[PDB]
Amino acid sequence: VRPKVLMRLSKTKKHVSRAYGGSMCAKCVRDRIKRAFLIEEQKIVVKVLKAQAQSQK
Amino acid sequence: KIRTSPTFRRPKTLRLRRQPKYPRKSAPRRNKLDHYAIIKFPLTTESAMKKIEDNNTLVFIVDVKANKHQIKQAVKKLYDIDVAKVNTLIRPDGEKKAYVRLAPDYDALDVANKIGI
Amino acid sequence: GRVIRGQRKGAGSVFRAHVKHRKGAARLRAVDFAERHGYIKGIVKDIIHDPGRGAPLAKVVFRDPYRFKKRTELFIAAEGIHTGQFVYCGKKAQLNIGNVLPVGTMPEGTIVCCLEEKPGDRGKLARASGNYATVISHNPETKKTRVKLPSGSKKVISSANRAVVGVVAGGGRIDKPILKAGRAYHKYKAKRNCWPRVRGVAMNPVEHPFGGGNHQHIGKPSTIRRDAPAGRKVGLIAARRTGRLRGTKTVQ
Amino acid sequence: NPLFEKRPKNFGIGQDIQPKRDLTRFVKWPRYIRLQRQRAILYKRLKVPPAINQFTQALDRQTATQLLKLAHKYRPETKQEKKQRLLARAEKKAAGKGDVPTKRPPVLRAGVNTVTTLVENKKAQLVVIAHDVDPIELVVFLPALCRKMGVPYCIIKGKARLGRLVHRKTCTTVAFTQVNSEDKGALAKLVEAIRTNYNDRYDEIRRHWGGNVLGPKSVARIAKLEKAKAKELA
RNA sequence: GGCGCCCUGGAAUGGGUUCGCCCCGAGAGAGGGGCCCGUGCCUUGGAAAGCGUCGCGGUUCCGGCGGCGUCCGGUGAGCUCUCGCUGGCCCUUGAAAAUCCGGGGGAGAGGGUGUAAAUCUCGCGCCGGGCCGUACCCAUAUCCGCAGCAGGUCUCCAAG
RNA sequence: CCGAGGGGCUCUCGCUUCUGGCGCCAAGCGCCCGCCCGGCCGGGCGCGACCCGCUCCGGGGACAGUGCCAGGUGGGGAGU
Ligand SMILES: [Mg+2]
Repeated sequence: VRPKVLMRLSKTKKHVSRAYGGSMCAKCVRDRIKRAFLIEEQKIVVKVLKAQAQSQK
Repeated sequence: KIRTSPTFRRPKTLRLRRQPKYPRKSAPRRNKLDHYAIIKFPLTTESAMKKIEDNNTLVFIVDVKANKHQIKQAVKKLYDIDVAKVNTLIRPDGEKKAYVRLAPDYDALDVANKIGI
Repeated sequence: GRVIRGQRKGAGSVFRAHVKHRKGAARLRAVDFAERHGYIKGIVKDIIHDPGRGAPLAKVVFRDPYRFKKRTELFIAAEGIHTGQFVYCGKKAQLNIGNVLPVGTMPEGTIVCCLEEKPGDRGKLARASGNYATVISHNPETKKTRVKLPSGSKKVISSANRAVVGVVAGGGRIDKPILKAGRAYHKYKAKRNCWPRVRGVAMNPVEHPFGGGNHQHIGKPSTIRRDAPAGRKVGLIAARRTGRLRGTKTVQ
Repeated sequence: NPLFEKRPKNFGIGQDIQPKRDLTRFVKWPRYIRLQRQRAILYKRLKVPPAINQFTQALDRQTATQLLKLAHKYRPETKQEKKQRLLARAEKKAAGKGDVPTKRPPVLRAGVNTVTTLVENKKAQLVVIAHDVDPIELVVFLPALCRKMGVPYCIIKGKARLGRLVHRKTCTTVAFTQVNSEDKGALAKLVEAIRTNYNDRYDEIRRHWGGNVLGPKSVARIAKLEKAKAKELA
C-alpha cells in the first residue's frame, strides 16, 4: 500500500514472523545465517593454527 | 576534565525570566469583538426564510473576524439555544454569512419569532 | 561594440552546468588514523552512472571507526571491480586492483587513476574515463615522487598522495562516432550549454573579431598573443606553431 | 564465579570502535581561544626587545610573600573606614580641639601616575611594579627610571594580586614612601635582596633579548639532525 | 491475474514454453502448497431509494399512494481507460524533501501466583477538526487584441 | 660488538586480506562510603584505553599576493 496508510494497519499485516521479518528476503537470511556461522568458526580455526605456531617454532 | 568531541559548542547558560517592574500598556485592552459585535443582524430574504422552517436553521450576518467557535457561543449566549453546526460564507458584498443549524431539541420557526422575524 | 560569446560564459546565467541529476562529487575518503597507519575494509555496494560523466561511479560503504555507523563514499570506479567486492584503503593496504594506497608504497611502473595532486585533496589527477597515471622514480629522502599524467606531462608530487590502483572504467568511449547531430544534442544536454558553436566568421563584426566582410574570411592573422584583452582572445591562442602536425610534440 | 567472563575489546585498526578518549588538543577552539593562545606562542617566537623583556624576570614567591606581608599593614584607606576616620577627627576636635592629634598617618600610594611623581622626586623607598599590563608601554619606562633616580624596584607576578591590596581590580604599581620607623627594619631587610636583583643588574638586564625559541615540534627535528651529525662522526 | 516464493524429486533420445523470446543441475518438466493484486462477481449497504410503465388521490407542505417491471445470453486484433508481463533504445540513465513504516539491537520495565500486574499496532465506545477559496463565462458575445474584432489562448470526455 | 648465567656499539613494531555476516552505549580487575556484627545490598572513582608537549593536521612560505608608483602592451572599450 501507500506509505501513510501503513500507520492504519497492525503489525501482522506489515511483517513476517522470522527474524528480519519485513526487511529481508528469507533466502539471504538463509545465507546471512550461514555466512555468520562459517566465518566466525574460521576465525577460531585461524586463531588456533596461529596459536600452535609460536609453540612449535 | 576531558573533551570527547572535537566540537567546542557553547555552554547552556542561564536564561532569566522577564519579570519587569512596570506594565507597558497599564491595562488589558477590552475585546472590541464580543458576542454582540460578532453577530450584526439576521438575514431575512426569501431563500433564508424557507431555510428556517424547512431546515431548522436560522441565518445571520456575522462580523468577518469571527470563526465558527465564536459564532456557536454567540448564538448560544444571546438567544439561549443549542447550536448543532455552523457553516460560514463570505458573500461578495464583503460580510460573512453564517448558516446556524439548531439542535433538533429546539425549533427555528419560533426562535425566529422571539427575535422579531 | 557588442560583447561576444566567449565573454558571456563567465557570467554564469544560462551557461551554468546542468548539475541536477548527478549523484554527487566523486571523491576519495578523507584521511585519518586508519589510512595513515593501516588499512580499512570497505565493500562496494553498487555501480552508478553520473549524467554528463562517462566514467561510472561506485558507492562503497565503510564501517565508521569512531561512531557506530556505516557511511558511504563515492569513488571513481576503477575497471574490473564488481559489486560485493571488499576494497581496502590505507597505507598497509595490499596492492590489488581498485584498492587505494599512497604512492610512496606502490612500486615503480604501476598504473594509477584518481590520484591526489596534493596530500589530502581527495583525488584530482587522471579521473576521466579510460585514463591512467604511471608512477616513476621515488625519492625516499625529501619524500616526493614523480608521475606520468595522461597528457604525457611528468610531474613531481608528494610521496603520501593517496591514489586508487588501476585504470578508469568506461574506456574506449571516444571510439564510436556521435555519427549524427541529434546524439550530440543529447550528449551536451546533460553537460552544459555549449554545443551549437557558430563559427565566428559567420557572424557580424559586433559579435566576433573575425566576422564581417563580403567573403567569409578572417582577414587578420588568427593567432593571438596571450596578453590579448578579453574579447580579442579568439582563434588559435598563443600558438607555438600551427599547421598539420609533424612528429608528435617535440617540445617540452 | 559461575558465569562471569572477561570479554575485552581489541582497539586496533579495523576492530571495535575507539573509546571516548581525551581529544583536548585536537578540538576546534573558538577564535577567541586560539587568538588568545597563539600570541602566548608569539611572545615566545619573536625577538622580544629587552625593554619588554625586563618582565618575565619577576620575584620568586618567597620574597613576594614577604613583600605582601610588609605591605599588608600599610593598606590604603577604604570608604568604610573613611566614614569613621572623619568621625574620630571631628568628635575629638569638638571636645578638645587638638592642634596635631596624629603627626604621621603612613600609607602606600597607588597608581602609575602617582608613583612616577614619587620616583622622579625620589620620595619613594621601594616601588612594587606589576607584570601583565596590557598596553605594556604604560609601565616599560618605569624600570629604566628607577635606576636613574636610584629608587629600588621589584617586578611582582600578577597585577590582580597587588590590586587586592588597594581594594580594587588592577593597580599596576604601588609605592613605599614612609614606613614606620619600628618596621623600617623589615623594609630594609629585603631591599638589598631586591636591588641586588634589579637595580645593580641594569647593565645586563637592558642587554637581555627575549623570545626566539622554536616550537617543540621543530626543535625536535633540529636535535634529530644533530644526532645524525653525531652519528656521522663516531 | 501475477510471482526471480516454498517442499518432494532429478532431467540428454535434452526438455519446457513465447506472437517475439526466453528458461534449466546455481534445479527443467511433473505433483502439492504459499503470498500479492484482487477496480471483476456474490453478499452487507439495498430497495426503503433510482428509473421505466400503468392507475388513483391531494388547492396548499406534497424528497404524494399503489400495481407490475428493473431478464437472459453471445462475441471481439473493435475503441477508450486501467493493471500486469516482457523486451527495445541511450557518449540521453530519465527529481528532491516532508511524512509514514519495518527490521537489528536489548538499556529497562512489570505482578509475583494456586492471584493479578506492566503493557496492547485487537474489538468496541467518547469528544473535537479552526482559517481561505467555491456563483458564472472558459469565448466566432463574459479573457487579450481601443469593439458582441474570421486573429490569439492550456486541457479532459467522446456514438452510427 | 662479543659471548658466561647474558649485556644492546644498532634496530625494526605488531597486533583488522579466501567469503555481499556481526560490531557503540565495558566486560573484568582494583578501591572507597552508606550497608550485613568479621556476611548483604545501594552508589562513586581509577586502570582497562601509556606519559609529556607551544601551532588542528598536512602542503606552501618571505615568495606568491596586496597597496602605491614607473614602463611596455592595449580598437577589448571611450571620445573625436
Ligand atoms: Mg559551425
